[PDB]
Amino acid sequence: SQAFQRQLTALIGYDVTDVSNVHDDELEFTRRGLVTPRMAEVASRDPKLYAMHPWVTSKPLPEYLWKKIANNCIFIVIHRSTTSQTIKVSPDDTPGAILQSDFVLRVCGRDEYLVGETPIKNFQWVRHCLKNGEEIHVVLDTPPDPALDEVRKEVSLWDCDRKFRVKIRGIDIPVLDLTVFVEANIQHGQQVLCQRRTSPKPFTEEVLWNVWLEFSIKIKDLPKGALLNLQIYCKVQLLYYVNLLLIDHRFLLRRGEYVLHMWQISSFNADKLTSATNPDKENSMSISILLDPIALPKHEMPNQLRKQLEAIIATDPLNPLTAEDKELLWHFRYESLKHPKAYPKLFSSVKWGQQEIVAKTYQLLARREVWDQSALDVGLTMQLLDCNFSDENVRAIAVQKLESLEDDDVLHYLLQLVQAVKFEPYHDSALARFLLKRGLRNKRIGHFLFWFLRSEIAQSRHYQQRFAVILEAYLRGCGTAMLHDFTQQVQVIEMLQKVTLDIKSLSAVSSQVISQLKQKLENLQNSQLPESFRVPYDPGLKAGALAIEKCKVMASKKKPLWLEFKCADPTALSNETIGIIFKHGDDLRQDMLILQILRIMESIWETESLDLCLLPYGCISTGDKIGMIEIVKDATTIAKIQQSTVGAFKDEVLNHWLKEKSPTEEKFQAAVERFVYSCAGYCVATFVLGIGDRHNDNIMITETGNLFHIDFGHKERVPFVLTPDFLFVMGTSGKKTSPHFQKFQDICVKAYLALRHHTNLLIILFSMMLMTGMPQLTSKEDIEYIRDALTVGKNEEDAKKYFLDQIEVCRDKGWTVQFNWFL
Ligand SMILES: C[C@H](Nc1ncnc(N)c1C#N)c1nc2ccc(F)cc2n1-c1cccc(S(C)(=O)=O)c1
Repeated sequence: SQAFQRQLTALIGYDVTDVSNVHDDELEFTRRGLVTPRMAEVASRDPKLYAMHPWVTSKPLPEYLWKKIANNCIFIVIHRSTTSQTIKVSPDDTPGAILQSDFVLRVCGRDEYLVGETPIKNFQWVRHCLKNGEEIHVVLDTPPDPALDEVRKEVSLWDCDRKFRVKIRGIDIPVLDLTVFVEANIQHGQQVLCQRRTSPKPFTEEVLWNVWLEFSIKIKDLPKGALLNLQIYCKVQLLYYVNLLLIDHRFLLRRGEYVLHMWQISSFNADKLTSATNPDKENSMSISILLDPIALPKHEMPNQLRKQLEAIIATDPLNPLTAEDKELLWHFRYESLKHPKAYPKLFSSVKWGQQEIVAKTYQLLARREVWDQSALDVGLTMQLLDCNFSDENVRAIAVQKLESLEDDDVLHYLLQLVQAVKFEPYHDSALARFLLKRGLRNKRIGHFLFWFLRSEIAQSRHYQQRFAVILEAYLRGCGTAMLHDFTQQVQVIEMLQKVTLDIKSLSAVSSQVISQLKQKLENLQNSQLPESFRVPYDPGLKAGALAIEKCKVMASKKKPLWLEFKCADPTALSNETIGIIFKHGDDLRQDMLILQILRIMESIWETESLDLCLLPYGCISTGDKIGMIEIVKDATTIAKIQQSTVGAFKDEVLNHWLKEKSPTEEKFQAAVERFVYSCAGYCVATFVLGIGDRHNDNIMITETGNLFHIDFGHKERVPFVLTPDFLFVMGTSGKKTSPHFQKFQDICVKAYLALRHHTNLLIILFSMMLMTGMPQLTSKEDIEYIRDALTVGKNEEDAKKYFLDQIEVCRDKGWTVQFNWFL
């Protein structure tokens, strides 16, 4: 009975049933509350399509992938057992229309199927074969049994004019001179509604006050999701913070005694918002407070002015609203309501500390015919789920829009939707439930949901309880088959993690350890490494037996395991191993975010028939400074190409490294073409994200020319890497204009203005990136970089003049920054 809950725990990596670190029942309330959305989505999903999870897209096929087809014909090799016939098919042919031309077509080597009522041009696997120029090897197979996916069954607030007040009894710490004072903030979003300090006392390991801080706000004017934020300052400096939701999950005003264990500091940072209290009771500072059945209820213009308003609606998400701007938006409430783009600013004009105002806000929300009718803008939808909005109804209108996204687009934004849960005031939310049901409706979304949630639970004390509850809610309806898969995957990576860590210690980069490594690996082949497991970063591929011959450790400072496995699938029509790098040392939650932004940029370019052959490899964080990376085959760093032929830099090297790895001049030109696309993409992307000034041992190239940056987890400068050896391949010497170098420039400018057609989307994604995954780089100035980088305000023409100049700044500096590193 209860051994299943213990199964869920080791799967989750946290004990959801625990109550050692709560001061109310919100987490347990959210467990009981999430049962409905689960049972709905479980009961409504097609068990057969759920079992085969056909990964399909409704987008148009781009112009570049069109001209790779031979007129309404595609070859599709079907396999029986030994023999295999090869059919002509029309892009618009359904999987059924190919079958006649029950059983089901499965892709060879993978747990991936081609089924359902969409044309074969709308399966991603077929767009993957078309992109790389490969042949669609399917295999007539029996459908997988839906039995296998079975699930194991289971006084009014507005009548109170009293000013709100909180008694600060004191703070205690078991171990620490200066003086110290508590600051108590009533908050809503990042907005501070009302502030009150204590008098400064001496900072001993206990400090009492017994003081009532009376706030100017009234109990009736407190809005749901209002945080009492408590902060300890000691010329001042913030040392410890904690929060407490003044209005609870039942809409009740929060009463009584609280001893809250606080978080230390090492600033817009998503950790500063959490309702969680420090679980480390022994080392942590605590504060002691007192609050004293009060429940919350629930319910044309001048020409010049129109222009001023439209000018405000037209500005970027990061452009600050003045009081003048706000008062304008609010007064012309119903004109602002006509423009979906105004909504973020409009709701940033609301005075949330004033009952009557919020009342009118909810009135205005009831008349949102234009919003509901508008075309989904993820950019706009994202802004309403960020840290500037803590109102359920505002945030629910955002989650409304997300409902319309096809599964393929959920996948695109899943990581950042998951991180958006860090900005929710309450454990139960539209957003959490949206993630929950979309995860249970689709095994691919659910797979990655599981890892994304698990990444955070494993290493964020600030949010591991919330995500833990949401994860359990997923696990209790995913199906017995997936529970078994996750259990496998967790077991496998726990083994491999141990091996990785133990081996890191054994050096201060010797090759005598190589045998000690291959020892542990060989001696883990039998117990308890299973004979198959899903690759967590690509749930298509199952991996079976190791290849202990090929497994190595790097001449490095962090000794990552280069591992390779055999594919457990016999129908796999290839000899390629599945490669995985296990690394400790870097925090890969930053690499996940950057890589996901990269895939987002690709799909953007897809809307403008552009392709820049980015290589955003799989990467999954799994624990404290530890995770896996997909191995990109046939690849090497730009530094090693220099260190082999020089040991100290030279221009030529790259080109005859390419040419030597190109078998026929035929292909070699396909490589240098690939290099111009790849190079431009990574220059565009890295300038925008402000991670372009990289040290060439962090940039890689395949044997087919594809360039790609790596290790994103990390004087005079350079906006991106466009070194002479890159230029050499293009065919330009100091100052020239090669046929390819102009094409590079051409692509860069096309791609750069292409990103700018989604400024808002990128701004919001980038802001969220910094706030939820990168604790160090979180200030207005840090965030506003991407405004500058995207040259907000500037016209397309000036923007091209801006980017091309940047290219020149790199040209101007050649090898400087690269060399300057060695010092
Ligand atoms: C730096 C490179 N990174 C990647 N390599 C392949 N695929 C990737 N996705 C990455 C990344 N990121 C790398 N990481 C390694 C970890 C262990 C190991 F034994 C080797 C590793 N390499 C690597 C790969 C090729 C060549 C070299 S080398 C000979 O040191 O220049 C190192």
